[PDB]
Amino acid sequence: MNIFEMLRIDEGLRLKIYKDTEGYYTIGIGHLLTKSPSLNAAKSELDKAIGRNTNGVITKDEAEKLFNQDVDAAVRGILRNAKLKPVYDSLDAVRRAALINMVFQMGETGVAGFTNSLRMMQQKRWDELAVNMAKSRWYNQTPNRAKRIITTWRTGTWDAYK
Ligand SMILES: [Cl-]
Ligand SMILES: [Cl-]
Repeated sequence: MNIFEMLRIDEGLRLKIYKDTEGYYTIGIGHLLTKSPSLNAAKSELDKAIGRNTNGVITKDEAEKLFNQDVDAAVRGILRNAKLKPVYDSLDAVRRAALINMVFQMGETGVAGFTNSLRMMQQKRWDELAVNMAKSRWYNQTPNRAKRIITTWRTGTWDAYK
């Protein structure tokens, strides 16, 4: 298992524009197009992202290209973030994937805000962390995914994904 396989499981793959769990226009493997309410606006973002007139549909290869770019941006994002980098550097390989996943989903800014959690991550207080992370809108809105991530943090294995 690796970061790509892990996010592919969490996000799924869709070739037509769709609304995420928060109602925003998305496509491919969890690629957010826009927060805006307008489909046309979303179709314009999509064309711009892909570089052609898509008509709201892309190919698997295009979805994977967006995914590659997205994962790379998440990692680089983490590494450039003052609050995130030190956390990431302190972790083992599986947990680094968990952090990447979270950042992919909620953005650098969202994760960087789990202040108390970040501290526990660094102190490697796994059990405390799992409890603290569950007290969040994030966990209440997408509990199954959050449980998978939390177990990952708690155990340091890919068991939740197997
Ligand atoms: Cl893009
Ligand atoms: Cl869920």
